Amino acid sequence: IQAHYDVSDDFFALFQDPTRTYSCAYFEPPELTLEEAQYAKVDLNLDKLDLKPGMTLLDIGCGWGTTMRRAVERFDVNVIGLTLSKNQHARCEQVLASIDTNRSRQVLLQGWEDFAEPVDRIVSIEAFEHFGHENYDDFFKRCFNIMPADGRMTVQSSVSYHPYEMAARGKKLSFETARFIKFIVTEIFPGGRLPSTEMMVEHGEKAGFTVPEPLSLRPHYIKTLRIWGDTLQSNKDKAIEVTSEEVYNRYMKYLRGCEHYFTDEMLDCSLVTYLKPGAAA
Ligand SMILES: O=Cc1ccc2cccc(O)c2n1
Ligand SMILES: [Cl-]
Ligand SMILES: [Cl-]
Ligand SMILES: [Cl-]
Repeated sequence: IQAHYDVSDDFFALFQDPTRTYSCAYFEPPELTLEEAQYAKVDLNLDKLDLKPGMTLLDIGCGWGTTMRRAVERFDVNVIGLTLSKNQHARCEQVLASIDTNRSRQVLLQGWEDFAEPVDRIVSIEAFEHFGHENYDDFFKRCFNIMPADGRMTVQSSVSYHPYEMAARGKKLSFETARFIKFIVTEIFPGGRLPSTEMMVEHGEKAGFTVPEPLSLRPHYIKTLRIWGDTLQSNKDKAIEVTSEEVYNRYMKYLRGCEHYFTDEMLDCSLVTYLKPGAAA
């Protein structure tokens, strides 16, 4: 049933930047191109992890390998990537083999559940919404236990508010936003579940992590979703013939919809840092 919502990588290519990054860009400075801003977002994440030469970085949901490659090139670190996409696995192996380094580069076709190797630092960019509510305790325990005393993790995730907080903005918008979230979790990311920032923070604390004030990327996702929407819209004919009018309509609704609800502050995007007790000052 969810398989009906499986879409070819070719489609995403028609609205994403050349890196094919499927997550919030970081427009600092404001007038970066989408491509440059996707690199700036990778740097935002990596710059919080206190990476030193010879450390191993684990990337949970390593995508097309852009984060891992930047990490090797900027920080001279070993990398391990986890992905569930064969196509992403293939791309990543070739991206990493392409790098002129002596550092260990490994990509694994598996989830974090199956990963139990010591690593120094963890990065996870918009993979966490594709886990499940009941999995969050196990995820933070795993991350805590596989890292040394000075371990750090960043998790970037799209975020909803608890029904109670949404009701604070009036019942009309709340029920309306609840149904749009349902649509995303059914047809865009089937079986997904949007966490709250509060959940991301408190599950981290329960596992023993120090969690500073999460960074909001709301304004950067608005700009990202606007460019994605405009780009998909300009490639409508091309997009339709690669999939269907059904799929184009679905994704235009997704992109225009998120832009709207991010603007109305019924959705957020959180970059949460998790510091182990022995993390550097
Ligand atoms: O060969 C096709 C292909 C597949 C994945 C990609 C990811 C990022 C950039 C690219 O050009 C890609 N090209
Ligand atoms: Cl899909
Ligand atoms: Cl994709
Ligand atoms: Cl464990």
